[PDB]
Amino acid sequence: MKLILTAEVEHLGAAGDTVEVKDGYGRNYLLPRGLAIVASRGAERQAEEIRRARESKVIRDIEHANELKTALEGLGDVTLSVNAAGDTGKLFGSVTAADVVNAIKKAGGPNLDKRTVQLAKAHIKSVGTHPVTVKLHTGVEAKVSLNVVAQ
Amino acid sequence: SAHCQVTGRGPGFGNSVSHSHRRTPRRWDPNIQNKTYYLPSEGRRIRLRVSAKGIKVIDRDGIEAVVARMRARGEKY
RNA sequence: GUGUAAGUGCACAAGGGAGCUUGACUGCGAGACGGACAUGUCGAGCAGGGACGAAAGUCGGGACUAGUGAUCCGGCACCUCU
RNA sequence: CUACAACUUGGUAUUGGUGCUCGAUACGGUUUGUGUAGGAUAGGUGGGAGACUGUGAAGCUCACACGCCAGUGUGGGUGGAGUCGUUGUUGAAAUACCACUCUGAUCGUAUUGGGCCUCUAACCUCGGACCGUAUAUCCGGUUCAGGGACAGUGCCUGGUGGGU
RNA sequence: CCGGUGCUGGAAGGUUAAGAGGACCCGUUAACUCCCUUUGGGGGUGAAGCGGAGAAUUUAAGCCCCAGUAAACGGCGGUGGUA
RNA sequence: ACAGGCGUAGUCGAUGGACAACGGGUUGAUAUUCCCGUACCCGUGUAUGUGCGUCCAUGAUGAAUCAGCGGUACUAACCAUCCAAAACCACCGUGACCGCACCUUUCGGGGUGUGGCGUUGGUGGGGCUGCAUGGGACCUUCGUUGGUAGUAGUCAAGCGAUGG
RNA sequence: UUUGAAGAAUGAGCCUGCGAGUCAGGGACAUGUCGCGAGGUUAACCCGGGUGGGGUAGCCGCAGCGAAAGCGAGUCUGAAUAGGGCGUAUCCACACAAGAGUGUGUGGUGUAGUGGUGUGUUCUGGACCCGAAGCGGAGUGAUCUACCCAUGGCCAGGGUGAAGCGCGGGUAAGACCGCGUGGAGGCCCGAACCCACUUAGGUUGAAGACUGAGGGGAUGAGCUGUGGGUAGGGGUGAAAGGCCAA
RNA sequence: GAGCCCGGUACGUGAAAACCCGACGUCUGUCUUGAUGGUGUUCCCGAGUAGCAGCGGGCCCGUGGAAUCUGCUGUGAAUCUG
RNA sequence: GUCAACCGAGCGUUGAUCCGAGGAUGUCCGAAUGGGGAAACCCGGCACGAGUGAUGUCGUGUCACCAGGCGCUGAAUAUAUAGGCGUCUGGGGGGAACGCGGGGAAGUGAAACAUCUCAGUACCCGUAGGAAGAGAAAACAAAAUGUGAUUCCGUGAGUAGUGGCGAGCGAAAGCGGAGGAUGGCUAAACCGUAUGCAUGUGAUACCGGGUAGGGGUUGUGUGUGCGGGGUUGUGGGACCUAUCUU
Repeated sequence: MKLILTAEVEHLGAAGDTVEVKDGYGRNYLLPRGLAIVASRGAERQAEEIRRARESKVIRDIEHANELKTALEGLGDVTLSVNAAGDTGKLFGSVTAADVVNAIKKAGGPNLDKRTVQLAKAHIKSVGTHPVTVKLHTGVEAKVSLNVVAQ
Repeated sequence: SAHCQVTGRGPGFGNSVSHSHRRTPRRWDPNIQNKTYYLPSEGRRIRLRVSAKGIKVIDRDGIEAVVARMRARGEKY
């Protein structure tokens, strides 16, 4: 399995490397963790490796970082870009978690995980202003104040 | 069997042998297994009945692709 | 006595002995026997190329009859067939 | 007699990581070429007129060892300019520098493999707990704990086989 | 009574499938060197490649082999002479 | 392979469990079934009245605090223990090692007891730094009570499980 | 049908009716007949109210020998015209050679097959007709009988008198002994009931496996009822190769 | 035993409604913003597939020298000098 | 109506009886479908309506199962999912043969028999249709300057061949014919697109050059769904780039 590493591993090398390894290793251990990527294309593999490396470096957190993000979760109003019909007051399409987290990227700063976003508690597809909360800690969770771009 | 799911590599029915024949089949099964996988899209673990061949197909083709191809066939996965 | 059972024959020797020696060949074969059929048996004579012999002539295994097994399927050498 | 079920053996896909040990393959410096003339195991071989030394050498005792035990090269260290130039003998010349590199024994580097001690992430759990579930010794899902690349299944293969 | 057959155990050996290997050869031919009448036909070497049947070697169980086992199937003899 | 095989929820299934009627008379034929008489078990209406509690509120409970007495006790830090960081003195068969007289083929190699730094090495005790332990408290504080705050709320006609 | 049957070898009660060499197919071979004649004939199909017209793709003949290349009234083998094999419709007339059996070269006479149909035999198909035991596939069946499950019921009557318990003797205490109670038992005699040992009868039966008189068990490894389950190379079997709808 | 009795035939007639054929006009698209040819090189021409090996089926073909077509496993390529 | 008469009572020129096409009603079982069930018979729910002094009763409807679409929720558990609730459309079974894909015997013949044959037949399964399936060359052929989708019929051919070279099986090419549509539609390179998982030259790039505001038609990636372009064999096509430019 020709794949491009993302992190450092025993007897393979370091991040960014290119290795031909055993198929099952790459099948079961690395590739389903987001720790590697198939080598199918030059620029496709290059871009994926670069972006995945940046995101893996930037995704980390600790318990105390959660205790601090529990305070920093009361950010300013992070707005969301929308294409919908304002005719009746219903939205065409549901809006991603990437969109919310990239809005936080370009307004507040923290580039969080789409996973922990309680978007279900947002209940998008009703035109208004949805609240939000996120599994920051085991026990501690803080809240964000939000608004929507009228369509 | 429960039948394959990604390709449709069903059985077959052989027959005779060497050392004088005797006429007599022996199904040539396919090699299905019970490997599981993970759908990052919908956040879920799926178990399938897939041959090693089909695993090959997956790892050089994706899983989303495969479930869409199976949705076509409307297998009750 | 005849290599080996028995018979028919062998002294005119097919018995015994000595010298050369490879016909213990190739290509054929008139006419005949015996014959359910397939098998089986002899066969003069012609040609090349030889043996022996001075020559005539004899030699296509053994004095004769037994000593072995069809067809199919494969194997080896040679062919100016495909 | 021939064959089949069932059982069983091994190879292979599922099916991987590190460590050790035992093989041969190739990139690599290496041990090592007893024919008399005679320092004489004369590495055969193509340029070929100095020979590497001094970015520290003879003869050397000793760390070493083979051994065709006459002999062979190797290193702490003195030594501080020593054997040597066709040394001359020859099919053939140095064993001077340089080198395509073979009959060799050793050993680094990619490997190709196996066996053994293990980790877990595939896989298995009629082990537990919770949920779907109000009822469910079913089934599924999450999780804990455990086993573990073994087992199970598929394909090829050898064997026993009146069980049929 | 452990020889015969079977069961259990243990491999120092011998035979031992598949698979991994792929030496050496045989087909084909890019390219040459002679033969000949001439309007190139017939001979030899014949690179790599593609193919053919392929050995050497490494190969487990089993079998042969070594012991145990009969409230396991099973088996248990004769002649002669002397008071 | 497909046909189909099993099977949980559940649903059917008495040969059993629970559940309210006995005697006499009658026709040409039925009879605990109709008739005569006396009884019983479900439900359902109308009305009668004895006690009824919701509204009134009649009695009877808790929340839980600001906090006071003494005490788990990040704990600033305290009462007793050893071992070994660097380690202190005494001594003992010392890798190379500096080296009394002699065995020893007549000698280049095979050594010994005392002798000296080193102390790859060995035993003993004492100023000893790191160590955690049980005991008593201080911060946090958890245990015992005065106001309170059984005040606003709360239980009290009934039927009451498809649950125990 | 038998060497041989009036045959005491088989078959037939009698009548009436029914009941066994057939058809397909350009099939094969042989032979009659008809058309054509070195030629013969079409198939599918198209057109046709009909049985008729067309349709040249094909087949059979017209030259064979040889494994084959290949050659050709010759060819194959072989070194060979040197013999032979096969073939050259057959006869006829003249020659030359031998009478080892006749051959060889000329001349003329000139070659007859094919398509319909009929008959006989024949090939493939059930192939003159009737007749098995038994093989395979898919299903039906445990209401009889074999066994198991779930739930109820039945076993008159009379005897024997285990364990235990009590009293008494005995004991140092026991063990032990006697009297009583208790009333167990794959216990006993005997009806119902379940079986079926002997024997007689029946034996074109009352009966497609019974009756009469006797007999075994008869509180248990019981008999039975209602409902249910196991199904064919499979079930079930206190096991006989027994039972699974006479 | 019927041409001339009857029923009916040869022949010609007949459908308010439903059904089927086409026929139309609706309705629907669809090319119209276009084409013929030129010219030198990069890119594409249907991937777990075709191919090869191991067991097998069926093809005139019974594993045979055995193509083409294929089923299960295992391995596994290129895009037109393919 | 009739076997099938008898009796009684009636209707009909105002057009009956009779025939044809469409409608209505259409008890109960049956795929059977509210639940259940020994088939045609037992019990119910919900909305409405009729009815009783109230209950009982009665009538009209509707309630199964799965597959898909849409809608609400997203349990363990965070994303979120399986699942749950509502609505909408389908399927469900029967059939005489005919078809396609799959499975798949045996008696028979071989004078035995296993390979073979009987036969890939019978039978079984899954799905159809009025017909099915196949079908446009990764084909045949042999140097002929050929053919040109497929299928079904005739012949080739009982041949070449295959085969315990035994029984027996057995083509195709080619040729003549029926019918003709020598038929069409897509993917990919390449653009324009909505996007969706990612990131940030955070800039000399997103476009027709150029005169240029911005300061990103997101800057660059990558698959997804839509739209263009493209459908070939003597190769074509998309980029490119001239020419006439209906």
